[PDB]
Amino acid sequence: LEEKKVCQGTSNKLTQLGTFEDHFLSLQRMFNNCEVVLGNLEITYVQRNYDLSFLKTIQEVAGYVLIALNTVERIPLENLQIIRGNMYYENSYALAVLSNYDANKTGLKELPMRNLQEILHGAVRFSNNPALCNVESIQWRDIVSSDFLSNMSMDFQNHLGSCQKCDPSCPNGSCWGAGEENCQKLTKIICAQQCSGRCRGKSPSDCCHNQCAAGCTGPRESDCLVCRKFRNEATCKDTCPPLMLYNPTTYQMDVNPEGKYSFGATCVKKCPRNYVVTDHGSCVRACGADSYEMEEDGVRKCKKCEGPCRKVCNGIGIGEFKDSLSINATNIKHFKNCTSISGDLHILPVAFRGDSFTHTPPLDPQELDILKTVKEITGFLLIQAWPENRTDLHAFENLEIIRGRTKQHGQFSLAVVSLNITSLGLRSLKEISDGDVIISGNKNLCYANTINWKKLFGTSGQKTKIISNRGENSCKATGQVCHALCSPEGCWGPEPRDCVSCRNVSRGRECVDKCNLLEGEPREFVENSECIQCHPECLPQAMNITCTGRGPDNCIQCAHYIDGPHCVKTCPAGVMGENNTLVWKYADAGHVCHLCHPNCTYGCTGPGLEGCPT
Amino acid sequence: LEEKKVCQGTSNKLTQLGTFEDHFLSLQRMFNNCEVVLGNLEITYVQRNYDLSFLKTIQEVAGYVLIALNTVERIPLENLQIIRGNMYYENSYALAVLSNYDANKTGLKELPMRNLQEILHGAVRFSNNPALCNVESIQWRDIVSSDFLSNMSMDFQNHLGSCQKCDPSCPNGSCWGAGEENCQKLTKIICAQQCSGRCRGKSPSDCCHNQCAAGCTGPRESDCLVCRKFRNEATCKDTCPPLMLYNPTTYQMDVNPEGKYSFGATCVKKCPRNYVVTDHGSCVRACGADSYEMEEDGVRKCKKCEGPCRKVCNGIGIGEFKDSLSINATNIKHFKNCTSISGDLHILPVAFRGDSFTHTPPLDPQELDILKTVKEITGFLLIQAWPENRTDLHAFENLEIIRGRTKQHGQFSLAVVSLNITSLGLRSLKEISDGDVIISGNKNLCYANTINWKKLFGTSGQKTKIISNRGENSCKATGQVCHALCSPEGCWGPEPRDCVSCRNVSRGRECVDKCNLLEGEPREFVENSECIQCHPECLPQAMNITCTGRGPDNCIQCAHYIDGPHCVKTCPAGVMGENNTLVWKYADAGHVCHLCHPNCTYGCTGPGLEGCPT
Amino acid sequence: VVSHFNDCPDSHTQFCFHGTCRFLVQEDKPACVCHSGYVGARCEHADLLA
Amino acid sequence: VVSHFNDCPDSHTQFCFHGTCRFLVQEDKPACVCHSGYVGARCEHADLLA
Repeated sequence: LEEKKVCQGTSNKLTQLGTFEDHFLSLQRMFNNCEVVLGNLEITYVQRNYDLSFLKTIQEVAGYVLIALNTVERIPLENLQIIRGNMYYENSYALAVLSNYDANKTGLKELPMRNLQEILHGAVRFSNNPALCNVESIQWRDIVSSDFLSNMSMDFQNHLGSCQKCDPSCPNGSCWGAGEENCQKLTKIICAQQCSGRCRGKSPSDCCHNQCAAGCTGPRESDCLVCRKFRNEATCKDTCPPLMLYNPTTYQMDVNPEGKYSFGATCVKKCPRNYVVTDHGSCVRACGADSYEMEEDGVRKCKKCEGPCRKVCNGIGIGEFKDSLSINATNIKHFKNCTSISGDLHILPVAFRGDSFTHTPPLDPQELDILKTVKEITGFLLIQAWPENRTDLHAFENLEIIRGRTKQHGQFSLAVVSLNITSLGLRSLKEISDGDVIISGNKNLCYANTINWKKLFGTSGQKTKIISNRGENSCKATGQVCHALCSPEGCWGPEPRDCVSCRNVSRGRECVDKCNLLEGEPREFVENSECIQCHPECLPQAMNITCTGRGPDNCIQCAHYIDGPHCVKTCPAGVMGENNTLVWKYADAGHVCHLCHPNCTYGCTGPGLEGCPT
Repeated sequence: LEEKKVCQGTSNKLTQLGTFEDHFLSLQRMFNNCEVVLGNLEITYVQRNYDLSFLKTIQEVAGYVLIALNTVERIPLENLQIIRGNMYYENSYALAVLSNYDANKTGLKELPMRNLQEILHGAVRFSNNPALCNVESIQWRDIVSSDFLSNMSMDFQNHLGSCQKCDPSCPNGSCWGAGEENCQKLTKIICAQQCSGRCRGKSPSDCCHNQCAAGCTGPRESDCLVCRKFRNEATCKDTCPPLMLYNPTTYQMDVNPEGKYSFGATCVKKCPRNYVVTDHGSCVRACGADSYEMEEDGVRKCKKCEGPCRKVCNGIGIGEFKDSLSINATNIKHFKNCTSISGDLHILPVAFRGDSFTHTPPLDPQELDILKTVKEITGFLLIQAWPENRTDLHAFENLEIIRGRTKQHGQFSLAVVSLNITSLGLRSLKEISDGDVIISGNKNLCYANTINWKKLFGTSGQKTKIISNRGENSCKATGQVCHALCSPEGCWGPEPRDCVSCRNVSRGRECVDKCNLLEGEPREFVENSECIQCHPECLPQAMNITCTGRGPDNCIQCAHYIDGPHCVKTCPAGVMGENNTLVWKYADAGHVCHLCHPNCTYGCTGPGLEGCPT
Repeated sequence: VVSHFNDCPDSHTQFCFHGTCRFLVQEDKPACVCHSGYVGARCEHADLLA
Repeated sequence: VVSHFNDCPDSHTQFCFHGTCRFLVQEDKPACVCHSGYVGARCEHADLLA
């Protein structure tokens, strides 16, 4: 189908993930059955005699390509067509091939990237691999973009024996391997003199479209091999078709019958329901500093800010927190009073233990309470270390929505791994709009799967992974099942104030089985199954109820004077009225006060002027 | 130069404006010395032996082309290249050549449109015009579009075949009449299928850009003969480069360094001063009903309205009004409470007389007061009729602004011709944002050439035309020079209520001789030659002045009591204060207001408890 | 014989504001003859440009 | 036998979170060795897909 299988790539630079045959497994796990790498493509520490045959299906790399200290003889990356270079290794390059020999001058000899034809951004570095040969004559100005040819480093010193040749059926002995197919096919420095782009022949009759990125198979925009900027359903456009076009005839606007939303690198019909939709038509992650998000009739938009244009806080890995790992004790003050993290929160053990490499002093676990005002996170939440004295996620008792725009390892939106906390304790979570949920490795944590997680999610295809916690059959032993009040729905904790739906009534924010309807000072009512108390000055009766409403009127009788349908401790004795009069109101036997005579303004005990001494 | 001389184009289909030699003279007076017809090209009644050598400069016709009832030998339209076919003649055609023979077969001989290559819209019609030779052989599918060929109606039955058959040197026997050059230069049905647009040769090395309308000189987009949709500084774009580009990686938006505002048909870097700059950078006339106009920093925009918007009314000629010529008796009820006219305003003599043809009754002269709420006019204002017993423009009495986006005859904004009124009466017209003002034909109207219009236009390049109203001596003798108080600047009528400027002390909308300083009924003060009534609480000073400002703070002596800096009618007695504590004051010796005792809650008539009754 | 124009039928009378109607017969369509100083497809407007 | 590896210098000590540092010398850049169950250029994160 027209959806090439994608992967997430790696971001290890030179790190080895265990033993030589435990690194290759992690390599095989991520890159097997791949067609479009969305991240990077690291192939490092792949020792002799391993079968890297799964690479013959990769066709793009939307980052860089790093081939580190391998020893295998041949890497079958003979289908790579383009390296978009969205992220540079060493801040300069987008294809690095470094030191592919173990210790004694043997190892990687062949590397037949015969289809590689374009590198949209970044230079290329070869260095220090004295076994790779026949990549020594490739004209590197046909592949690299014409801008970066000043920043390319190349060092070919294949001084290990010799190797085969490549016949003169290819341009001036420029070959990628040894054979007929493994030799370069130029498309940029053989073109005609009237096509500013790629080509497929030494003629103006077959110059390619302006939007083809590696070389066309036809002289149109629907025949490009790899699209350069966008992709409008098998047509490599330049900008997605707008929603409203100008009208030169009438100086007005119109509506495009075919207008799509710009979702990242493709023209989609409608933005995903958890992305900010601007007016132009664009799935923005978090719109401008001025505007502020606000839910429309089923979708999210954002409008301008009037008066106070409140601050927004960037998460980790973006903004001024570009190369920060956790919320360490040098950027926690920047979260002083946030209510929405326009990003994603990483908490790692380096936050507490404190680092020495990048001069970062340790954290005070009391400072972690500043997060108690956060109300929603647009990206994801990755918790990896908590104060051990703590028994629950206390700093997040107000978290309400995890949007799930940025994700961890491209899959997870809520990760709680390897923690020492007895109960999860997010007693205000409502919706995890997108992503997955992993909660594993908590050696003593009971309440993880009692919650019906299938109703916090809001998008089809969301799974949950909850293993290796404290076994359920042990929570039953030590008497740790949640309270008898919480409905059979879930319980974020043992306390009654931590349920998800109180079975009968909820006094404030804690579950109870019966409001006080006859006894107890707070004689309340069960409106909306929430015990709500009334005016204290209402008469308490042991047989009948006290009140049926917050207003001081619904009460049967009153503990003090009554003024018509409403009663209060004392009836008017100098209150303000209408037309600038001091309204006074004298009492009666049954406490039914009556308005005083308009003469006297001091006191009132009898009807009219019978309570006006001098 | 960088721009081409533009005509304006006629719109009278088959009308003969006078006699044969006044028609031609009015024709020559327009299409002389220009190269682009922004409107329509109409050539009718050009009887034999009149020279048409002034048509050889026209290169484009942004409307239709009608050529009827001529008898001249040759209509030299050699240099015409494209007919954008925006409008249409008879609802179908964009080039009509019909009935070009007087009565004796001395018809139109040769129409050598040898450069006419592309007709962007509409079909073509030739009918009933003998003596026209060799145009019957042109292949029209090379010219008309591929979806308008089902409407082309053309018959050729030239009796007097005495005319030269063309050379064989041009394709398929398709010539325009004579000579080696009048032979069709095909550019569309000879391109190889590799080409998308039009070409300049059969080889696939000749395709022109997609925006080349007629043809091309080179293979790029900067070589088009004439652009198809837009024109970005000698580069025929298709949509103006947007102001903000969508970053495909970080899902955000970035400011385009080369963005331009799309003003009509040319990408400009700044909208005109009287055009509302929409959000996504496109100079537009009037935006959608969901929005409403608003000004800021001297430019205009329009934003969303709170809930339902107000009412804005389309002018005459725009939108639903296309059958209408003026505000006839029918459509006048649609202008109920329009505070603006997003359109035009034509008042023709037919409105008051009664249009028998298009089944509408005569207008009641009193009904022309519905237009007293109109405060601005986006387009122009054309008045040619009035209930000639009212000697002023009594309807447009509070009118304030004429934007003049659309103009009459492409040059005029305010047009008051052929009236029987005595004074203008537009005593509130403050600015004419764009256009030119004409006031002629008014047989008895004197107070017009007294207003210095130069301070009403704002935008330079505007000229009035005020001619043949009344010889100043013909009303100087009857004293019809306006009042001696309308200060030297201008004058709209004979009353003080009409002067535009104002001397010594104006009283709002009226000029006066002096201020009510010292005497008068209301005390006043002077600032910027305007007097505002002193606060009612300042004492009438029969000696010196009374106040130095509007507020009671600038009085020389308060009439009643004095609560600190302010002059009050009665010291406060119930005003909200701090900590929800009321405020009661009293008047002492010098009528000064001082606070009560914190205790005295019923107020007090004296200091402390020794003042409130107890 | 010299017949391209005839009198205006009794349904397009008062159809021409500032001119006199005349019904050219070739295409059965009326055509005003505006007086000196009025343009428009129906002798509607006053020519403000000369 | 050229080492191609030598002990991590005393400037990137404690630079590796969940692994052991080491200095591959050929290109003058350090490189962690993550334990089983930790990914990241600096052995920072935990491979949640495990």
